[PDB]
Amino acid sequence: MIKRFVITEKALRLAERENKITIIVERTATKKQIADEVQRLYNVKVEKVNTLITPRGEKKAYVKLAEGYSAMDLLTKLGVL
Amino acid sequence: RVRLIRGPFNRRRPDSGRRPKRMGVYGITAWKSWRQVAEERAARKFPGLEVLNSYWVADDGIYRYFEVILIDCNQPTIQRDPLYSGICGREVPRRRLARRLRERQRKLIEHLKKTLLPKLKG
Amino acid sequence: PKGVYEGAGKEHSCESFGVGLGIARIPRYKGHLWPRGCFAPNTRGGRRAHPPRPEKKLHEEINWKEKNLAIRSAIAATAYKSWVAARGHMVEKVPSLPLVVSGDAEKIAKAKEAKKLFEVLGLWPDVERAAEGVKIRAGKGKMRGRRYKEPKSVLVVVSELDVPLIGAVRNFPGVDVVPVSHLNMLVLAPGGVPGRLTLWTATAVERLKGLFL
Amino acid sequence: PFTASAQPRKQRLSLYAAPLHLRRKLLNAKLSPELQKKLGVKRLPVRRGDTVLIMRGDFKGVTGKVVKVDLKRVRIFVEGATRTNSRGQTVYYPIHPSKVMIVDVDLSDKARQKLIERRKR
Amino acid sequence: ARNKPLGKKLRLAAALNSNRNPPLWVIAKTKRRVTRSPARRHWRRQKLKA
Amino acid sequence: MIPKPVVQVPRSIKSGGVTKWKEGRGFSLGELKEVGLNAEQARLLGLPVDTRRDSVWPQNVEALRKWLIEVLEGKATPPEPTLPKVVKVKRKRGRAFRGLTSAGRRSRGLISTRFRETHNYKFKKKAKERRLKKRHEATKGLGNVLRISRIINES
RNA sequence: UCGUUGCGGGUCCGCUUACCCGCCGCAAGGCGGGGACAGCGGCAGGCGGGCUGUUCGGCUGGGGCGGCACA
RNA sequence: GGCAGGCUUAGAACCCGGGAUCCCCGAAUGGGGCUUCCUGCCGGGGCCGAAUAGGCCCCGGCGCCCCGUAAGGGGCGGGAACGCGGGGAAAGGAAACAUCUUAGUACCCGCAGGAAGGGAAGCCAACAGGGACCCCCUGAGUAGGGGCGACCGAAAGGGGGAUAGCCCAAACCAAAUCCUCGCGGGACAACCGUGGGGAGAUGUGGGGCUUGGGCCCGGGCAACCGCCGGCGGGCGGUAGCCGAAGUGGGCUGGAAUGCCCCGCCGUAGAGGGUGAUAGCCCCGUAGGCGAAACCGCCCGUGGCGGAGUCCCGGGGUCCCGGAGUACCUCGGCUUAGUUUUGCCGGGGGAACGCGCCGGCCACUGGCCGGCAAGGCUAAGCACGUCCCGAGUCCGAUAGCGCACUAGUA
Ligand SMILES: [Mg+2]
Ligand SMILES: [Mg+2]
Ligand SMILES: [Mg+2]
Ligand SMILES: [Mg+2]
Ligand SMILES: [Mg+2]
Ligand SMILES: [Mg+2]
Ligand SMILES: [Mg+2]
Ligand SMILES: [Mg+2]
Ligand SMILES: [Mg+2]
Ligand SMILES: [Mg+2]
Ligand SMILES: [Mg+2]
Ligand SMILES: [Mg+2]
Ligand SMILES: [Mg+2]
Ligand SMILES: [Mg+2]
Ligand SMILES: [Mg+2]
Ligand SMILES: [Mg+2]
Ligand SMILES: [Mg+2]
Ligand SMILES: [Mg+2]
Ligand SMILES: [Mg+2]
Ligand SMILES: [Mg+2]
Ligand SMILES: [Mg+2]
Ligand SMILES: [Mg+2]
Ligand SMILES: [Mg+2]
Ligand SMILES: [Mg+2]
Ligand SMILES: [Mg+2]
Ligand SMILES: [Mg+2]
Ligand SMILES: [Mg+2]
Repeated sequence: MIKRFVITEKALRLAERENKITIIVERTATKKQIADEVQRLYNVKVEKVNTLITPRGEKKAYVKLAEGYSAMDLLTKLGVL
Repeated sequence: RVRLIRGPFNRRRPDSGRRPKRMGVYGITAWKSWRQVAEERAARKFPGLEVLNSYWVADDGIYRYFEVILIDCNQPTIQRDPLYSGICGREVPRRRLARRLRERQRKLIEHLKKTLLPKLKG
Repeated sequence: PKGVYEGAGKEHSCESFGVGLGIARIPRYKGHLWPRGCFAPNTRGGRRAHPPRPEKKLHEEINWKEKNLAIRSAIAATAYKSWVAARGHMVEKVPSLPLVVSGDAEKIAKAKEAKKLFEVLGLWPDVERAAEGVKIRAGKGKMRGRRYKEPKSVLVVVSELDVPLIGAVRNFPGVDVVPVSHLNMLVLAPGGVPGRLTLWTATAVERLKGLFL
Repeated sequence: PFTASAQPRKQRLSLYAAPLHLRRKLLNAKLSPELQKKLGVKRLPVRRGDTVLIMRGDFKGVTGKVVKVDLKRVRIFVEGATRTNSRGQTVYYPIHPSKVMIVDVDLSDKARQKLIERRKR
Repeated sequence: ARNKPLGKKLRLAAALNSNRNPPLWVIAKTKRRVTRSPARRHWRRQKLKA
Repeated sequence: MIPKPVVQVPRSIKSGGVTKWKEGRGFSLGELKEVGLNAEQARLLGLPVDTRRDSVWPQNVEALRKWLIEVLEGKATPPEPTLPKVVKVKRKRGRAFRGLTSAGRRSRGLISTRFRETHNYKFKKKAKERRLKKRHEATKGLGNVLRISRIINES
């Protein structure tokens, strides 16, 4: 369901400051599906999911993780950093 | 059973320019009959069935009544009927007819060699 | 039969806008391309005024007796040295016209053997003339499949179809081979001019006595 | 499979739009007489690793190893038929396969022997 | 518009994605033959009928 | 060679007594009875059989006897039988809508008159002639042009 | 005017089931009124610029009015 | 025709055959749809959650009208043109214009097939005979219709393409019948045995189809009529394979296929390419060979069912033989159809084979020809999205609007 990660300046600042990961997912994915997918694939706990649809027609999700897991650490682990 | 209204068909008075021969209303009828109209209406009501025939039953002051016979060509009881096969389709492999006709012709020549050649030659 | 598209130049949405606009009253485009001329033969993209029609009669019919009389005349023209030379054949080396060979020549089934027969009978110079006179014709025929214009050299007449001599000689440049019953003006007078260098077989000459008469 | 029509437009259309498995047939080149006596075949498709002799052009008489074959252009790069660009780099002249003669055969491919036996039959 | 339906937004996104001239490497690949794109447009000049 | 039946062209009053012969549809039942076959046997042998015809022609009888003698003596191969070798019946869709039921046939006039004389046939025939520019439809007013020209040139 | 149009009694009176009108009812059917009239279809006559198609000639001291020099 | 990085000799690319995947809308079919997106109920599953609550998400089912006892099945939309039924103009012409024509056309509504429609004598003829039908040539611009003006306009007959004939109902018998499913057998079939269910006396089935039949009697098989498409073989199509003879000497030339000289093949000198014009350099051509798979056609063989239904002979004078039909009248459209074409609507309305229908106004008599008002039918004929071939066709303002990231901007 996850297409890719957003590694822009805003996404990196959000990861370092708010424990949020930014992902590009399927346009039909809901917040429930995104949270379950993040938890299953990466074995972290998701605090909340904010979602938007970009002007280029893609769904971007800001996934805020629970307070025991590091978004920056997870990004380094997957090596997309 | 189909009930419909009798009389000539609902000819429309033209609302645009016409020569005088083309402006009449009364007495102008359709080239279809009410029997064919009833057949088409019953066919519309029973989609996929085929109309076989129809017959007049009665008239009143306003209505005419017909009975339309329709057949389901997908029914096995209808497919093999000798009359209904003309509507529902029928195929015979050419090998069957050709083989049987050839065998009949061969036997007929063999019989006629005995039973007709002396009478023909004499 | 040749023609154009029946609706060519005529399927645009156009109309004449009358006078008063300061412009000529030919039909013009209706839409965004408005002042552009349309549909007239003098307009770019307009219809061709008098194009070729596929119903046009291209065949010139001829009476059967007239056609057979012309065929007899052309056959008589082959027997003269003057007519063949005037047509443009090399007949200096030919022993005699009308040129007739024995009926055994019809059994030759190889191009090399047939070429030897032509060489010994004096027709090989005319075949050489055809082979060296093949040329690339000028004009647009090259794009349509008429790149090569080849001369005519020798017409071979055999008695019947399917003789091996036909397949033996049919690959020579400018050489036509037909059975005697298939004689026609296209092989007897190429270019519409009489007198063709013809090699008759003896059996074909016998068979000719009951044809085209 | 290449048109049998006698029209030049259909002939050229077939040649230009022939797929790759048909364009392989345009790489056929005459073998040398010694190779003909050795293999029993008169033509073979030119393959990288073959040695060919250039029979026409500026590089006529030059023998070299075929370094590259392009099926799309139907061209071959032959070692020795080269030149230098303005920057000094060496570039190959694209040679049509019909202008070379095969003098060495690269027979390390098992399929090539099957093609050879088919043509010798 | 401030308030959009998703279908109209997606069609606008498709137009935004397609609106771009051909890449320079494509120009070099085609030897300056492919220079323009039919999907190139300006927002003020050519209007989508979305 | 399978013989072909010979019948008389009908002698019309216009002809004035000139009679000729033509190829008939098939051999008559009387002609076949003269040689000892019925319609089924003849059709099995491949002869064309016309059960409708009443005439009996001696030339037909002699040709039948000769060919049947060759067939029975094995010096001739009869053709395939003159009976239906295929049965292809298509499923009919929308017969009422296309006017193929009895009411549609009556309205199209096939119950009373011939198909060639029905009005829809006339419409289609004249439409095809005008489209192709056939025999008389290649020129409009051909009869009137002929009439005026005949008057002018035969005055 | 033909048909729808039926049932009785002596061209006339009556009846209701036809048919029509309204009420209740999902429907089934019930209530009331009219009634073989009306309405409806065909045919026929009258009124009919409501609507459709057309015609409103020629000569001419320019056209028009006039005249007929239009036979 | 770029820059990289890869795939591939463990056999890629490419071509042909067979499969997998196949978003949303679309007949679109759970319901909506002012945004190709949104949303409901039921069943199962997952997730958040303390929870079995509650909530959210995924998957499947849920259109209308019908047939069928049910299971289950059918129609819907599309396709360049062609086909069938229906509704149906005007412009223009007639040197004005209305009847007329244009034209049953343009166009519209509905319905099919690879063709459609038509087709098997209540025929045509004229006392001599043809013999279902369609399409082609002719009859012929003839008969005829018509402000008898413009103009419209057959048919029989003849010559060809092609060839094909049958069934339903009834007479007579009266459930001997058909469909479905379970089990056993049976080429994976038909069918056979058996049991349950459905249809069926308001009639399944047998029989019958102008060389009329039913009914009664006698004789004979060359009986007749149907169902299945298994097994084998052949051929063709949807990729391909083989296929002759110079790259010889010199000249010009950047480069030869050109020029001079010399050889060769030819069943192959159709045509194209290659650094200029090539029979022999290459692809090809004449000619030949070829498919694991899919598809089509022909042949042989094979399995099964029926109430003798088949053929010949005699008897009969009893039975059956198609209705708002034939026909008459009024109005209308149409037709060459004219006191006489076909049909639709209103009104009236037969007979029965000892009868009925037709033979250019009606009736009478004679003579002749037939049996309407039920159904089917190959072949031979239309068309062009598409595939192949050809060309005294055009050659970038031409030719299709489009030789090109054209039905595009
Ligand atoms: Mg939001
Ligand atoms: Mg008018
Ligand atoms: Mg043009
Ligand atoms: Mg001319
Ligand atoms: Mg020039
Ligand atoms: Mg603006
Ligand atoms: Mg005409
Ligand atoms: Mg009244
Ligand atoms: Mg009234
Ligand atoms: Mg007025
Ligand atoms: Mg006047
Ligand atoms: Mg005046
Ligand atoms: Mg005056
Ligand atoms: Mg929906
Ligand atoms: Mg359809
Ligand atoms: Mg016109
Ligand atoms: Mg006029
Ligand atoms: Mg006018
Ligand atoms: Mg057909
Ligand atoms: Mg049909
Ligand atoms: Mg007409
Ligand atoms: Mg029965
Ligand atoms: Mg080869
Ligand atoms: Mg070669
Ligand atoms: Mg009858
Ligand atoms: Mg130019
Ligand atoms: Mg152009």
